Amino acid sequence: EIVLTQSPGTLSLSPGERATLSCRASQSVRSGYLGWYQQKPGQAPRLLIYGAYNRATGIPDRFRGSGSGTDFTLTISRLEPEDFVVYYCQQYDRSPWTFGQGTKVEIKRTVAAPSVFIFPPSDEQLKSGTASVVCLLNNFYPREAKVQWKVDNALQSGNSQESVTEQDSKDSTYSLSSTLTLSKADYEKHKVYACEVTHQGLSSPVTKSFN
Amino acid sequence: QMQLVQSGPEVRKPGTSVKVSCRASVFSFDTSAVQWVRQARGQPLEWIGWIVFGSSNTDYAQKFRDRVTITGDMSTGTAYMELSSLRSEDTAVYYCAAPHCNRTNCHDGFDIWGQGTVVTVSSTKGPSVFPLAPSSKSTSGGTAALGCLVKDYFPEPVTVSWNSGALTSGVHTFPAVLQSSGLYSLSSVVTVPSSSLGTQTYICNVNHKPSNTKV
Amino acid sequence: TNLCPFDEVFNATRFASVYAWNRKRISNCVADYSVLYNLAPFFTFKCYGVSPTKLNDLCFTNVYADSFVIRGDEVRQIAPGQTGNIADYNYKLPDDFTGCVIAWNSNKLDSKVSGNYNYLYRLFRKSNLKPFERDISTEIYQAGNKPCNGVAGFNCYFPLRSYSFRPTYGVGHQPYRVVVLSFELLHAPATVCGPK
Repeated sequence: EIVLTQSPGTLSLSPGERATLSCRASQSVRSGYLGWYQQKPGQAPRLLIYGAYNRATGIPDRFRGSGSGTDFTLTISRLEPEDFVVYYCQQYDRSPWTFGQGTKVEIKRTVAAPSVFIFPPSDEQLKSGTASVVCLLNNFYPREAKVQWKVDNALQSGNSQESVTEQDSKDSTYSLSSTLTLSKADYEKHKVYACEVTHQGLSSPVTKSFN
Repeated sequence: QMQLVQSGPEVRKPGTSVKVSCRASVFSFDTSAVQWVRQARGQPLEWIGWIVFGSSNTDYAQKFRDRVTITGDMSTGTAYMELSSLRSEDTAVYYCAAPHCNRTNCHDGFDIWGQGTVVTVSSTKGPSVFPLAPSSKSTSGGTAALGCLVKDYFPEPVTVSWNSGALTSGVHTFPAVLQSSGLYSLSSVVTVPSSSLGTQTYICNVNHKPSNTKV
Repeated sequence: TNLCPFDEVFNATRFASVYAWNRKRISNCVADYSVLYNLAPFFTFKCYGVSPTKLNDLCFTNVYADSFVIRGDEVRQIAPGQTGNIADYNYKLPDDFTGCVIAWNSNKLDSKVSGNYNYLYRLFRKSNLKPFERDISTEIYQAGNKPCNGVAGFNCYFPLRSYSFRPTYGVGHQPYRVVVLSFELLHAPATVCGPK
């Protein structure tokens, strides 16, 4: 089956610029059965370009189609920010129809510094027979962080999960939360719980703990 | 507006039959077509699964065509999709797509889409709430933080508010994660100045529709 | 006395499809419509431009005969002024038609063990058929604005499908053989008369 490979994974720009994304193929496809789509996270995808040259009804006149044979590309005229979403390509020409990987577009800003706020377990949770340690990171632009817990200077891993939110509508930052799920069997023994924060913006690695 | 109505959500056991419908008005012209796509959380689209009303001809993918089947009906104009032998890797949203077509000529691309249908494969349970009292060591002066932790709930139509709904700013609700047992657990926080601490005393408000529980 | 040939027409071994119907011109014989062996499976009888009571007193020049096999719930489309798929893409009669339409059940011959696939009918076409026209083209149909290049795909389909005749079915899916007769009369030495 024909496979599609979109090269640009992420492409950060500024509002009022030009971006160019491509969606190539392995074999040769016919330039009459190619289609582009646009999808906002939490909605249903819609059609943007059909036939690789024609636009759909209602679509503004800033999405231009180009490319033929084996290489296709989509050009943006003027980034008036309402379209920082994921784009896909499809090839409905052969019998097995495939899609693409995905290209997300984000907004560029200055590198900020995250804030650390640690929280010890709750009394009602201990009375119920469970425990959890949360370390919150707020207001950081670079979506590439790493948190390594220090439980009595013993490198722990595995029993930890992280959830990240999307960009805001005011400054386009991120927030990261991380929980440390453990039972009371290991809570009455260990008491030192550090949250090592290592980020590109933070020159000195900040570390908070408690007892 | 020309749209495609779909079915509601449904939860099933690990191994059973499931049926999702897609009703529309353009499906009675002997030339209409409709495909089926699937998107998981984060993962991109999956497959084609198309069918032509009239000279009924199916064409499935490689991983499928052993447990999936697609049927058509021109009387009511409703398509169908069945998937048997369900495992715990099919929890995703299913979409319906079809082009605008007359009685003699169709379009040249997929224009109309649908809404989506959520399918989950697990057991059932009841929600719970736990406090996250503010720590006095994390305060740096006029900048504090606090929240509430939610654990042990199977369905996820969960909504969280603050100050009895009399608050809009400073809210950062994180999405939910799936634990090893099978129950979800999200978390939410609020950023209020430390000067307001010791002066503004409040709690958090949550809600779960299939259980009707609020704290 | 030199009867008209109607034995091989009504008692043939195998008929044809609806898009490739046959046409036989009967002439130089006496119209003796009393030896049809009553067409045992209760044949119907409907005439539009002629009367069944007194019709043997008219001498026609040429009489055409058409034969095909259609389904049960589509015999009502063989009539002047009828719309559908077998009345617009396969076979159509004019507005002023003189003749009769005959049809009887053939569920004991056009059916075999669990599936019989040897009868086709056209489903897609560009425009409607004019009266008395036969098309045997097996090209591809475009339903969009892009060329097909001779390969089935998204907006390019095939205009022929089967019928799936099976013994166990309803009274609206069994095959029915239809024979259409058309009478012709012009300034010629007409020789096709009745028993007289």
